[PDB]
Amino acid sequence: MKVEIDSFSGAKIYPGRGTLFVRGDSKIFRFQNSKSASLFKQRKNPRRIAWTVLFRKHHKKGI
Amino acid sequence: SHRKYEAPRHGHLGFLPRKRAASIRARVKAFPKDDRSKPVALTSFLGYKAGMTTIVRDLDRPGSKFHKREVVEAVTVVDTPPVVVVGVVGYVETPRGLRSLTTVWAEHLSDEVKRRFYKNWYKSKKKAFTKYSAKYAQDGAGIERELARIKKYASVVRVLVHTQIRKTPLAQKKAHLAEIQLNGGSISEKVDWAREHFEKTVAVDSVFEQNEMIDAIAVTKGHGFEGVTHRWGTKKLPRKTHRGLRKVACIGAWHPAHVMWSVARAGQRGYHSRTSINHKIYRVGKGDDEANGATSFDRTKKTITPMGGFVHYGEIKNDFIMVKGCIPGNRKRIVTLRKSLYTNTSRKALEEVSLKWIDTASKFGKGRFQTPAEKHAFMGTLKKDL
Amino acid sequence: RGRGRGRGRGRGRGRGR
Amino acid sequence: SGNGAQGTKFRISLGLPVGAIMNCADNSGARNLYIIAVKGSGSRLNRLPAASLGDMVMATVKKGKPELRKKVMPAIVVRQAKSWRRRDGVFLYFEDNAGVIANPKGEMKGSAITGPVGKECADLWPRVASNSGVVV
RNA sequence: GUGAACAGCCUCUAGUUGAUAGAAUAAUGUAGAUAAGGGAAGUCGGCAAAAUAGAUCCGUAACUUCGGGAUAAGGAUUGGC
RNA sequence: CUCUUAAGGUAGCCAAAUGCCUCGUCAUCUAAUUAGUGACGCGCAUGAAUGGAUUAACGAGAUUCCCACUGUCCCUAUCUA
RNA sequence: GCAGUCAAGCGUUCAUAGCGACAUUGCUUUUUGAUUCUUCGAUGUCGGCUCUUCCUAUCAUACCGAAGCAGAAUUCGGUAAGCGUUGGAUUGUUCACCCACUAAUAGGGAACGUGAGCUGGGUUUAGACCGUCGUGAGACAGGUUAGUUUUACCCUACUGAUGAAUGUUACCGCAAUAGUAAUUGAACUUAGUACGAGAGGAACAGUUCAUUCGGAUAAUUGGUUUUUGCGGCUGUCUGAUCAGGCAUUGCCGCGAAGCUACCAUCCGCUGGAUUAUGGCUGAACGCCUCUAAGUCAGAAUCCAUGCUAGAACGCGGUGAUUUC
Repeated sequence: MKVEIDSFSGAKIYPGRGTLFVRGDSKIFRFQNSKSASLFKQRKNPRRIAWTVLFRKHHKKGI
Repeated sequence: SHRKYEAPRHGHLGFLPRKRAASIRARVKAFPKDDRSKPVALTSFLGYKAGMTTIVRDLDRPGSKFHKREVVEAVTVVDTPPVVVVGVVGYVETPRGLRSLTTVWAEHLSDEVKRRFYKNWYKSKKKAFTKYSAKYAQDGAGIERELARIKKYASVVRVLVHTQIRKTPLAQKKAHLAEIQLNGGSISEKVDWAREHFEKTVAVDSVFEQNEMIDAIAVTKGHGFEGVTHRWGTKKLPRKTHRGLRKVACIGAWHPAHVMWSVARAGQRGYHSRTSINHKIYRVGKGDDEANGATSFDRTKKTITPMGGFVHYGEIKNDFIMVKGCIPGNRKRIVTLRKSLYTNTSRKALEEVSLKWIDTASKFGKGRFQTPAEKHAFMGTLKKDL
Repeated sequence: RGRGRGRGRGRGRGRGR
Repeated sequence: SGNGAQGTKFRISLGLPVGAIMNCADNSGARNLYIIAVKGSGSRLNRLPAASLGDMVMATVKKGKPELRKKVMPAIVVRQAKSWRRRDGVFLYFEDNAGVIANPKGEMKGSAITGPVGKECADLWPRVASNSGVVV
């Protein structure tokens, strides 16, 4: 198998889980569940959603 | 006159009547035909349906597009603790059918078996099989005279087994008694095999093995009274229909002046006895071995139970059988796994299935982690633990 | 009498021709 | 499919019944295709014939050059908005429904394909994969 | 009080708490709803339902009894501090 | 030319709510239309205050098409009282 | 409407490969008439929708027999109702005509199946208009538009569900009988091979999928939200913060569990006996002949294997059977 990463949140995507979205030009997105896909569809920015991995990197969380 | 156009029949007429089953344990109507050359072995087994998970494996099917490629398949997990032989039964051949002749029980019976024979066990004196135990107090001639009658007559021999309910997370506390036919040769050896196995336990790997096509016999999940729209799948009436639209418009013609048995009518849905066949075994697990969920390609130390345990069932701590596909009946239901009645060589069988990964994420939601150590590594540290 | 028990006038019901 | 298909197709979830309007993915001059029939479809009462990715359909042109209109011509669906499950296990779906104009044999009317092309459609029609730049 | 408003909604004064109840949540109903992909292929018939909706700014055709058509059609903006 | 007769359908209009034949013929609209619209007129049986023709605006009137919208439908599912 | 008999002739020659005149014998009650037997102190009427079953005069699928059948394609005939026979534009339509898919888009019956099942578009009350006819009131199997579709709680039938009595009670079984189910196509290979001058061009076995149908299932995907679970927003109210009430579930976003979807996944058995027919041996009829005696192979056929129910008046095995 191969473990993919979520485009919106950043969590691990095991085989069978989640969905896959292809934008019109050439881009392929991967989502772990319907929560990440619905937030992406609403044009929400992942750097403003507090539980995403991209949020923690910018706001110096974790470390 | 003709209908207006020809349409297929709604439902199957062979599954009638669709009534509630007479018992929660489905009967085994047929057994594999005996072969005298084969050794004495069981034909079926009893287990409890835990739940379902996901497996990733390589597909070995020449002429197909996914050949040497990975696929995901849904599998069922059935908890199968070892059963205990408590007696044997012989059946003689009669022109009216098969007739039971002599039933010989074991000397000592556990309280799980005695729980079956009582409806008010907390109020009873537990006197079951007390005077029968006096037959073993003598030299043994009382049991041997009843056992030698099964060697001469009773061309069909069946064994009595019961499940160990106390080894499962269920709070039902009562064993399930059933008859399993012995398939071997030399009818005298069948009762010698059963005599030695009194108060003894047989495991699940002695009956089934890897890549074996078996049949599942269980009771369908019940749904109570159901309308004709979901019980038979008939077409819904238009929105303009007065007096309801989830019905059947024409239930019959003028002549004959009776409602036929072949029309769709509302009634009980579910809780029927079903027999699904051609199910391949993917794993024969052990209850005394750790890392049941581990694979030679995954190597991570984890057992088959999901995060937080199986939903509405608990955790697997005994031997289990992993079956590809779906199994009739819901969780916590007694099921009867039976070997195939014919040799299948359609190349869907005869293939050796080697897994690559077993899904063990939580089935209580959209799980993101397989092991508890994986959750701590991804999330780092929290306020509660540190 | 009332709005029910309709038998007489009709668009396509009984008492036609 | 029918004639000209190089192999079989695994079942893809149907998303385009009769009457659906999908975009035109090639440079034949048509703007959209109006699906009127599906080749190789079944026969059930009241059930509409539906199309999927890689299926060959008969479609008309509603918007485009006047010489491509008012006539029925074969078409091949290359994109699907309805999510379908691959045997690998991923649930994928495109942003819109697109098709290309082809002859009964399988050769395309145009020469280039805009946007991505599904992997199942490229394997079934060799000439579609030759004119497709990016696949999934 | 909100708002253009005697609209809808909430509250004060004042007045009621009166319509046989209890226990469960099958089918079929009545009333209210939501649905992936397609978008009238349903049907005698877009029946029913959905969509549109206030204000401000921009823009507005054929035709005409020159008064209209016109809120034509079609777009943008709207909080808090 | 001429029969009969008080005089023989003028201006307009039409398979129109008026055309039996008829699903009239041609064009247009659709992948496909006994529908719709525009034309053709020896019109069974159109026609001038029995008012003819044309008309902006208006209509809980009768129809066709298009855009948008939608469980009408493909194909049903679930929830509340 | 359908099927025979005869065979003048057509078919390049050749009546019956296939058609077949002039005649003549029947069948059918899915057409329309004829009749007026039942019903006018009422049997609710056309079409469509919906649903079941039956008929064969067989459209497709199965197996065969013939051709003026090389292959391919097709036509005709036999056994056969097991299993299928569609999506749309127009019309109230039945009927019909086109578009398209498909292995195929066969014909019919069940009070011209089916209104206390639906719909009310047609016809067939009362309103109103037009044309023709009539002095007029009015007429028209002419056109046009609008017009209340009532009741089951009874009996039976059907779908499910209890249940007295067989000493009591409990467990494990047997199977009399009834029902039964799967279906069709494509691709690869066979093979550009057999066949054919060429052009063209198969089939058996094997493999992979798909069409329609059925039985289950919820790991995943999608749907559903009164978990009123969490968060957000508007108006108003509790002095404010906090925390909440109300707006007939206030609205919005996410949302487990449960339910559910060819909108998700899994699965759907193999033996015997036969029809048509092709044979073997072999008479009648010294010869000849699949038939007369006997016997072999043989269809989506039938019966079993398997699957569902378990006679509540069918049965078996086994455990325990009370002292105030």
